[PDB]
Amino acid sequence: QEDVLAKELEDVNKWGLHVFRIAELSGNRPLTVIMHTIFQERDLLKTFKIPVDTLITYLMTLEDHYHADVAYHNNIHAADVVQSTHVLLSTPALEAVFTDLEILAAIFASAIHDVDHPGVSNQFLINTNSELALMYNDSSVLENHHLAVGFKLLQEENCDIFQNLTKKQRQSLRKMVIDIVLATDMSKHMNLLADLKTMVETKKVTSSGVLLLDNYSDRIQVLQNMVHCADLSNPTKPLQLYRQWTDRIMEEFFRQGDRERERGMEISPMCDKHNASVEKSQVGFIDYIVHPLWETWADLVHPDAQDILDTLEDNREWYQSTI
Amino acid sequence: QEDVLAKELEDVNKWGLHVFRIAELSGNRPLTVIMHTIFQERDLLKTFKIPVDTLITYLMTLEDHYHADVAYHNNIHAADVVQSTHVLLSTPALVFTDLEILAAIFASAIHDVDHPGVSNQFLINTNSELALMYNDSSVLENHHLAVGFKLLQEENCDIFQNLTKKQRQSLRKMVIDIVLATDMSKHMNLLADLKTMVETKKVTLLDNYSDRIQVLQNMVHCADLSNPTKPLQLYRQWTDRIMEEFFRQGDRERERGMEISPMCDKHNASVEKSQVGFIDYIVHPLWETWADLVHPDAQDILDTLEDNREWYQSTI
Ligand SMILES: CC(C)=CCc1c(O)ccc(-c2coc3cc(O)cc(O)c3c2=O)c1O
Ligand SMILES: CC(C)=CCc1c(O)ccc(-c2coc3cc(O)cc(O)c3c2=O)c1O
Ligand SMILES: [Mg+2]
Ligand SMILES: [Mg+2]
Ligand SMILES: [Zn+2]
Ligand SMILES: [Zn+2]
Repeated sequence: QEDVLAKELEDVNKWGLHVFRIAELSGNRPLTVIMHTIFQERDLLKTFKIPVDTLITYLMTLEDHYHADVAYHNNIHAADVVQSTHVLLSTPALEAVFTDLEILAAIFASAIHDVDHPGVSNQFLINTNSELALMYNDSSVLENHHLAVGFKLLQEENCDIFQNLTKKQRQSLRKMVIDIVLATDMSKHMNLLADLKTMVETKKVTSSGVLLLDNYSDRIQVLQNMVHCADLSNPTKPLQLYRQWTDRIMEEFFRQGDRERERGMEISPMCDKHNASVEKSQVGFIDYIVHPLWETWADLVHPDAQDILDTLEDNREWYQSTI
Repeated sequence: QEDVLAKELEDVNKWGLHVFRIAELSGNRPLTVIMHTIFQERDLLKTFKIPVDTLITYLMTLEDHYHADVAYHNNIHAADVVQSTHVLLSTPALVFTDLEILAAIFASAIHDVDHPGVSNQFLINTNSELALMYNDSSVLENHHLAVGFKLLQEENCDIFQNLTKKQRQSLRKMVIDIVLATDMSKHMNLLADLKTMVETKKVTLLDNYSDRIQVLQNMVHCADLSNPTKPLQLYRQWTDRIMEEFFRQGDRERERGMEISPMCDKHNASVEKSQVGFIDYIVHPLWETWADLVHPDAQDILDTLEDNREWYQSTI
């Protein structure tokens, strides 16, 4: 079983990794084994003098703080977003663009970006007067919480994977991670996409053909959109993965809708199991959210993402054909 | 003693209220007695159907969560910002609904609650629990909001129990928008927007919520930075208090080997030069813009600010 797991982890650089199989083969430790594999692939333990036992202890603790009883926003989603960000970071149009610290920030942000997610939306937490929404003044409630947990767990015994970074490196990494995870708030999607469109329309490339990013605002904006694309990448994956992600998010959404209905609240979009069209919802999700984002990402890195975009468009056509 | 306190509160509508005397005469309850007076002066208990006992219970609880061992950011500052906002809201030239007035006054009352007497940058650079919770972003102001709202859930403390569901949602949003705007790192952006509004000012007039909340943000920020515009005897007491708080923070930064924050190094301080710099660079640019917005209602306030700057300069 460990032999089979190792073989599957050889696909870590590939879009369409069998992430559900890795979750089973690893004993429900996909985030740990995929993060460890990616850290070895990018030589990050050596570069940042991360002790391997510290990395594993932190990863196992972080993975524990994802909820195993939440169908979608769990450790498998986290591992998937990590691995997708890892592939997006390797795209030819970004070669040598980001520093090792920025690469570390983007992967770490992906790993923590949904930790301790309760399986209900920001708006649900706000409208139910939740302790989380009270703590965070109704503002990026979940995302502030994911950050606070992800950073707090570094203080647990033998968990500070950043123990050998300089103070300035720790300070910079912390700021970048915060900027990245806060941008995964779905209420920010339209503004993030608008700014990404502006960057594509005005983009510049070096003599070597890679994206020219010469200030923090532009660099962090690319990393924000990269992780947001990774978070919204399920419809760009091979259909058998996409359908499993859709089954999971619909379970989570329907359970939220059941709580909304019981409370006499308006039921959130896609959360009403008695008035649901999952197929129509997917076509609309792709048409209005996912394809506008991924088409713009594909333009930024053209032609690197053409196959991802082709898969997204095929999946849209497939779902449309079931209507 | 309880008879002198009543006469002091008769000037609740005046710039330069004797808030330190009121703090003393009320047994260190200036926030509770001044908020009550202002709510009674504005028949807010009747307009929003607030039980008097519920108001007093909340107010005492809120006042209790200001720290008595913090020389500046305590319940006297809270009472003073409340009362200053109350006066600025009565500016003839101002147009806000009664829910907007309520949000501005409530926001003023809670805007520094549970302040530990150190700055956001201090909390960030020391890896505090507060900065860990709030991801280094408006750390104090997010905390003040969360405490102020949480206290409404204590027994007999929900002063908004008789607002409609929509009113509570609207009030909550405005209070958050206002208190977050009191973060001093946002001063330049806030002032830039106040200037833009002044250049486009229409009067008989703020038609969109964006403009109105910006005025309320700048109004409470003005009230928060109103000490140098008060009568000199008041301003000097506020200066003595914040210098004590700053110097205690700078002692902690020195001991930790951190860079000492501006005005916090007691061994290289010039309180007087700091006051002229504070007025020239922060307070007077802000108040000159506010006075342009409300022309000419703020003339006496700006006059006092300019007199106080002249006096501090003469002490150098
Ligand atoms: C308001 C609105 C229309 C949507 C905003 C919104 C959220 O706030 C949160 C999560 C999603 C989402 C995420 O991952 C999916 C994966 C699938 O495989 C299928 C899916 O449908 C989805 C989703 O919907 C979402 O779309
Ligand atoms: C420079 C800047 C943009 C912000 C720095 C900054 C803070 O962060 C926080 C509080 C103050 C401040 C407040 O109330 C005062 C009252 C006085 O009577 C005398 C005073 O000196 C001050 C102050 O200094 C401040 O200036
Ligand atoms: Mg999320
Ligand atoms: Mg404050
Ligand atoms: Zn996510
Ligand atoms: Zn204040």
